[PDB]
Amino acid sequence: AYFPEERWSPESPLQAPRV
Amino acid sequence: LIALLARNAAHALPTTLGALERLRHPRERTALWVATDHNMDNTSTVLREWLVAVKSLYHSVEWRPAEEPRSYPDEEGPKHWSDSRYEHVMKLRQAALKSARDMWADYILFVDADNLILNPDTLSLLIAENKTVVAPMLDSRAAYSNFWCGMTSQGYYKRTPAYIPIRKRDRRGCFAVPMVHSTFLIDLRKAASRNLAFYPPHPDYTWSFDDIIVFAFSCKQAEVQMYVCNKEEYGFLPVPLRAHSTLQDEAESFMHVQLEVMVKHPPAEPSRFISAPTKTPDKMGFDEVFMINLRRRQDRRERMLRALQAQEIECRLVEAVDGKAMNTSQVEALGIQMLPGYRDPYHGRPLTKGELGCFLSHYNIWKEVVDRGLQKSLVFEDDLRFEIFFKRRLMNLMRDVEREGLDWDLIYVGRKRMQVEHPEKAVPRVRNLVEADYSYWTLAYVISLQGARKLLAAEPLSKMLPVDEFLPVMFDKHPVSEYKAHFSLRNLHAFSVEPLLIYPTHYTGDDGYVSDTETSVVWNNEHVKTDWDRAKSQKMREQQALSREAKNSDVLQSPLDSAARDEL
Amino acid sequence: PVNPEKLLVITVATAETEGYLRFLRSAEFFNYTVRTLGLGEEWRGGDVARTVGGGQKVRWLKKEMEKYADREDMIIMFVDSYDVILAGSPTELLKKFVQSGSRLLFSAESFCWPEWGLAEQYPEVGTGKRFLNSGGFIGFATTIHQIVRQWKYKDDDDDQLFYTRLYLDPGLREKLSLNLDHKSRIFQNLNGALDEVVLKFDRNRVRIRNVAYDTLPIVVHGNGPTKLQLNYLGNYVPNGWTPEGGCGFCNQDRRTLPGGQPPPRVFLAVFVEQPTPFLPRFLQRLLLLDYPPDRVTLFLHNNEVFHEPHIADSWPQLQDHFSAVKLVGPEEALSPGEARDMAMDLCRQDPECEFYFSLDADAVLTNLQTLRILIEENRKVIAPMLSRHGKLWSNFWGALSPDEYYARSEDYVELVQRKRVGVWNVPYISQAYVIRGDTLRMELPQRDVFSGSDTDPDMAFCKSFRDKGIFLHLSNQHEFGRLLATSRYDTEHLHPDLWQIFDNPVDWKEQYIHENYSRALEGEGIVEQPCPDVYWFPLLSEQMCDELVAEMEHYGQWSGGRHEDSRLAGGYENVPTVDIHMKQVGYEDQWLQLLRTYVGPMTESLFPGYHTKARAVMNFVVRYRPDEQPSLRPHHDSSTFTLNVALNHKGLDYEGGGCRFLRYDCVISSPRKGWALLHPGRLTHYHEGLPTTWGTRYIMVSFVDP
Ligand SMILES: O=c1ccn([C@@H]2O[C@H](COP(=O)(O)OP(=O)(O)O[C@H]3O[C@H](CO)[C@H](O)[C@H](O)[C@H]3O)[C@@H](O)[C@H]2O)c(=O)[nH]1
Ligand SMILES: *[C@@H]1O[C@H](CO)[C@@H](O[C@@H]2O[C@H](CO)[C@@H](O)[C@H](O)[C@H]2NC(C)=O)[C@H](O)[C@H]1NC(C)=O
Ligand SMILES: O=c1ccn([C@@H]2O[C@H](COP(=O)(O)OP(=O)(O)O)[C@@H](O)[C@H]2O)c(=O)[nH]1
Ligand SMILES: O=c1ccn([C@@H]2O[C@H](COP(=O)(O)OP(=O)(O)O)[C@@H](O)[C@H]2O)c(=O)[nH]1
Ligand SMILES: *[C@@H]1O[C@H](CO)[C@@H](O)[C@H](O)[C@H]1NC(C)=O
Ligand SMILES: *[C@@H]1O[C@H](CO)[C@@H](O)[C@H](O)[C@H]1NC(C)=O
Ligand SMILES: O=C(O)CCC(=O)C(=O)O
Ligand SMILES: [Fe+2]
Ligand SMILES: [Mn+2]
Ligand SMILES: [Mn+2]
Ligand SMILES: [Mn+2]
Repeated sequence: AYFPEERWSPESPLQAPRV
Repeated sequence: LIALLARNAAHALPTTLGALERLRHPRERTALWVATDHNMDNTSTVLREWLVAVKSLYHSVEWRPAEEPRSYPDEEGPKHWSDSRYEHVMKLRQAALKSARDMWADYILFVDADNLILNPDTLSLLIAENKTVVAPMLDSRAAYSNFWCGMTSQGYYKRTPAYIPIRKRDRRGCFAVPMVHSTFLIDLRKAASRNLAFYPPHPDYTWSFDDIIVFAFSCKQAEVQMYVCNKEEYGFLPVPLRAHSTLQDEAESFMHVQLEVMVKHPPAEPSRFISAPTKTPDKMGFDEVFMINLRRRQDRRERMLRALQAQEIECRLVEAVDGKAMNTSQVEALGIQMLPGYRDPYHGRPLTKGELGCFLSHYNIWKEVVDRGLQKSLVFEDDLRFEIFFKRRLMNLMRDVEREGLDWDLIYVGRKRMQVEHPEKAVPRVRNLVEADYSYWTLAYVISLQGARKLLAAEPLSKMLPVDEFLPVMFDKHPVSEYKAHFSLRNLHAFSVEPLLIYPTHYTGDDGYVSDTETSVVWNNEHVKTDWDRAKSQKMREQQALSREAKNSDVLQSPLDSAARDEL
Repeated sequence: PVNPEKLLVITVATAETEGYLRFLRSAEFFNYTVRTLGLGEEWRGGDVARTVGGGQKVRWLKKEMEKYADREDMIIMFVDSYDVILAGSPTELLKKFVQSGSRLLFSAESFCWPEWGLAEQYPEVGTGKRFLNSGGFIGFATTIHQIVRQWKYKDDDDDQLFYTRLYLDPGLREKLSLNLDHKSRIFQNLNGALDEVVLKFDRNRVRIRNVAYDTLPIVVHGNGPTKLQLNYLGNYVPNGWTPEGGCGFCNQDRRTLPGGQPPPRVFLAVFVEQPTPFLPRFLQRLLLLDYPPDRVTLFLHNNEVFHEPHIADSWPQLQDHFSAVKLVGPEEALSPGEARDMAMDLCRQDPECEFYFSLDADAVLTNLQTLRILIEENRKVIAPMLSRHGKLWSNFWGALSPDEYYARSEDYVELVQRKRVGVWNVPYISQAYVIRGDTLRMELPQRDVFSGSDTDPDMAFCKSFRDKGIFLHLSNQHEFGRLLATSRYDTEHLHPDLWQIFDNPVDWKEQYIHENYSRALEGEGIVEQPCPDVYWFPLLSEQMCDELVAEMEHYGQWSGGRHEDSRLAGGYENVPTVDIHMKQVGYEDQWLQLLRTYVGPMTESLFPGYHTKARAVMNFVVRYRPDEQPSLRPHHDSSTFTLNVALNHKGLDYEGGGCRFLRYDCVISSPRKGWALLHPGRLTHYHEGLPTTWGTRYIMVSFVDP
């Protein structure tokens, strides 16, 4: 099988702070 | 949160727990999730003791003991990874992750029993990277580590050309990979980390049912990437064994990891709350064990004493014959005379003094073994790096050679083979033994009574030469026939072990290389101090120089010397 | 900071194939100034890469260089055009070249193609590539002129050996400062380094990366027998497909069919060479294509003696509909390859042949606008994507194995499940394609494309189409239909399609299940409750009712009538009727499957809080005739509830009645044809069927959940 990849995974947004 | 999964891990727990207790992180911002079950030994007792001692400092500790049963039904042995064992691991890890989410703690550090986290700043340096999943690169005794570089079709290892440059630290920085296992760290504050699941496979999962491939698929379908990076050294981990070994093999593997730690670092100290089950040494079934060390050199002997103690071996120690300091008045008292027509085979220098002292010590050891009449004895040096299962392999080999019976005199155990050519003959009806050849580096050798008597009868008082060039003369394998013509009898039958057991700690032109011999004054005069050879070293290593059709595959191998899993 | 306006990329391309256009698009994306040489002349060399060739390019470059022999402020790059795509920017290329320092960098490969004896003369290199390849080089104008002015040989002479001999001279190499790109820093060759290149996606562009040396090349050259890998790479690099931009050149160059003149003519071709399910439905759907019938000719090839009645029945409609229609029967003893060759020969020899739309009978075309879109795309060969229902089978291959058979590719699953949309480039397409006419006329003038070999016709066609240098595109933007499973097919039945509930569930549902069933299930009326706790919904269409009745009547052995029984373990019937249990005719398992699939969910929605498994034991068909046996006495049933489906029309074929409920004085007067009756039949429903006086009536019963 050819051309292994390195996908675009942009850092995910943070979660809203707990209260 | 720190999550541990222990099972048949009584041997390793003190050292790794002591290493993990010293992490540079506040003790009020940490929680524990120890969970043990299905064990044979008393891992539960020691884990409970450590918890009870340390429960006060940490925030909140969990504890899930499941002592009974003690084995899975449909398993061949403790190392057989049955499907039920996989399922149990999935459920336990998923429960740990779920209990880390309903508790409002970011990050979760999955550590297991055998991984030795040595660097106290591992946690902070992993936190300061700002990635979802990131795993430090842990060292090992082989190419094995805790990261992959490719999946073939259904989740199997594949060697990408970017592995050796990464593992050998030819590159640095954090590199995206399709697999990290053992020790890692998951961020619990990023939104994408809400879809990761250990146990329940994805609906699109069609591959095999291994436990570490299901998490890779979950990470890939959830659009996160797993990093692994090795900016500095972090720790060590032992290579997995086969699916039919016993617990003793695993204990020996961890002990070898412990030894491999010491060779370049201070010893891995155990914890304080729990203790170590101190062992009682044995004599290998030998008669004596000699270790020739200098009184001036004190750092070398301590690490060797620790290595011998950790391997449960005594040491009948002997001093040395200081020679950098011996003058002609006592040199000529014993008739020590430099061999007629001799020089350095690589340089041309006559002789030095470290070799004189080393030969004197070896001669005294030989005289002692002759006088007390020991059938066999083992002789050592000051710079050794034992291989895995050293004790047991040596016992088995010596038992085999003694049971079969032959005219053995000088079984070698550590040497250097410069005579790279077609292989050498293998002794019939014996295993792991090959006929001797040209070799320097008399690091260790098993002397016999008959061989020692023959060597003493050769009377090497009026012929002076280094021992590594001496021994090949007396069994008719030295290249030049002039030195052989200078001698009379060559009735020695030397042997060696093809899977060599002992290697030197430091090679020529490396860090921390200090040689008592070689760099010294000539056996005569007092104003010719040869320096340590930088360019004309000529003693680097016989391993890369042997990377050719050396073969030696006709030998019969013991049931040992076999390990490793998907990685090599 | 060298000026990017002093670069001049010059390539050689005698004709304008698709590879040259792809290179042109890639170059114009990053603002380069290309100049092509020899556009129009004849290729006076020989085989492209079989044994030798390529001596004309040096002569052309030498002739051209006379106009730049004095310019020093220009940098000249020479690259092959047919198998190269650029992946970098001119400023980056200039920076890397200046960092190299040399006045001439070649591309370094790992093989010595022309001559093997010169292997030991090359300077040693530790890790990087060692040898020299003439597929690309960059340097100043004066040095390039000095190198090229020495060419004096025959036009068919080889090219690489000349450069190698010139470079191997030590004095000349030191004088003109020659060098090689050892570590694949600018030029990357895909021969011998297929395991060191990985695609590296980004926000709005895609780039390749060399894992072995951690370098990002600028040009990619798929030299040697690795053109398919370059075709695979061309779908992404550099702006083909992006994570947030869909496709690149995948929606332009569209005819949109203007002019007012009737659309371009199309030569339809339909091939039937296997016993395929649901053939008459396909034939009746052929007339429903959205294209005027005065332009589309037809060529139907039937290769089975079993399919003769269907086509013979459907022939007049086709003969009336289309402009010109031609049939080839099975008696001609024609192999499939010969038939396909004859069809392509027919259209090719016809000057009016403007397209060619081959269509296998194992291809259900749900979309009725497929032809218009595929004509509008305007490519040489383009095929829709059809996939099997609930599987990963499709009509294309992602990659090719060394044995030239199927080999799984990396992104096959992504394309099959329509997670990526565009017009891809693939090495194999089948079962539907739209080949242009002029391509058949002036690019493939040969006749024997399918036959003439032991291999299967489809693989032979794709191989002969790839060898000429033509791309096989495949579009999966819309939904174009599905493939039918014809692996197993029992033909020893009156109506074999009834047993197809396990192989093709979807087509079975469309043909036999009542068209109003879905609406009734979703709850917009239809379902009626004429009497307390009895329901009335449609299940089966007219086709299934007629087909089942005819198949049962073919059996003939209408057992039943005696109080004692032999088909029952107990051996005694409470009340006898003339029936044919489904176990005797073999339709039991399919009927249980129908009950499990369709009746279940509706009876769950009708009665909330009830969970069913639709496990039944007794199910049969009864015949009510005034002569043999009258209606039944009042009774109960040994089941949780019963399903009562009629199988013919009231009044047209019989004059009788339905059911009468004693506990409610409820009478059912006119049951419909395909509608089903549902009612509990154990405790609170004491029913009794009405008698029939004229004709015969059929009913299907099934005591589900005993
Ligand atoms: O019932 C239990 C409870 C805990 N553990 C723990 O699981 C870990 C597995 O480590 P081993 O040293 O037994 O084994 P391996 O080196 O083969 O482990 C590696 O491979 C395994 C099989 O793939 C698992 O994936 C594991 O996570 C991975 O580190 C240890 O902490 C062990 O104590 C069990 O195995 N079984
Ligand atoms: C770690 O990475 C995250 C990315 O998810 C960073 O979050 C960014 O924070 C800045 C601060 O204003 C925002 O402007 C960005 O929009 C955030 N990124 C996203 C994707 O939303 C976070 O700042 C990083 N941590 C540190 C210490 O820099
Ligand atoms: O005065 C002395 C006494 C002993 N040794 C011996 O030298 C060995 C250690 O030297 P080293 O192994 O470092 O030299 P190498 O062989 O590694 O060059 C010890 O076993 C000592 O027995 C020595 O060189 N000088
Ligand atoms: O019919 C033709 C006409 C011209 N060329 C030219 O010949 C060069 C060499 O072809 P290829 O790049 O296909 O060669 P390989 O690198 O496989 O030797 C191409 O760049 C074109 O410029 C060709 O290959 N075929
Ligand atoms: C290079 O690209 C940009 C982007 O379209 C373009 O506007 C600019 O004019 C280009 N430069 C040249 C030399 O054409
Ligand atoms: C389905 O229901 C519609 C109601 O609008 C009706 O017109 C049609 O005839 C029904 N189909 C049948 C009875 O086959
Ligand atoms: O003929 C009918 O509709 C009633 C028959 C019936 O339900 C039965 O025979 O059990
Ligand atoms: Fe009934
Ligand atoms: Mn382990
Ligand atoms: Mn030493
Ligand atoms: Mn080319």
